[PDB]
Amino acid sequence: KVFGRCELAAAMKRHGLDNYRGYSLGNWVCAAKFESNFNTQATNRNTDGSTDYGILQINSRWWCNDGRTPGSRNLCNIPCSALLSSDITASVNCAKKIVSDGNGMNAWVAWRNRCKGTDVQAWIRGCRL
Ligand SMILES: [Cl-]
Ligand SMILES: [Cl-]
Ligand SMILES: [Cl-]
Ligand SMILES: [Cl-]
Ligand code: NA
Ligand SMILES: [Ru+3]
Ligand SMILES: [Ru+3]
Repeated sequence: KVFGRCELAAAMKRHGLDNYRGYSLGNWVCAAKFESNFNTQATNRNTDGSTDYGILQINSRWWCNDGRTPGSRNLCNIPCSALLSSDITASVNCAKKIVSDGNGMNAWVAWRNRCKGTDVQAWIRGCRL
């Protein structure tokens, strides 16, 4: 599923991401924009052989099981394919664990490079939230 911007903002809010760990909703929408272009089916291979999955590009090295990332963990206790669903529940629940890990949203390199320190409220501007 390719979400609309405001559609994704509303889903993320309903699932408790608004201000989770202090990160306003615009931060999460901005991260999703640059990680996946709002496409739940996005997958991308990393140089280390792991793969990133879903609207927040969650990495099989630590967070989900894809059966093909040697020596990895599955700290969200989910198959990576569950992160590709039209229903964002699994991605949100796993993102909550990731952002609590110590480095906040810096875990998402694209958030640090493209969202951090910008006017992230623009990503929810106009949305009926
Ligand atoms: Cl915001
Ligand atoms: Cl594996
Ligand atoms: Cl699995
Ligand atoms: Cl933080
Ligand atoms: Na894994
Ligand atoms: Ru839902
Ligand atoms: Ru850690």
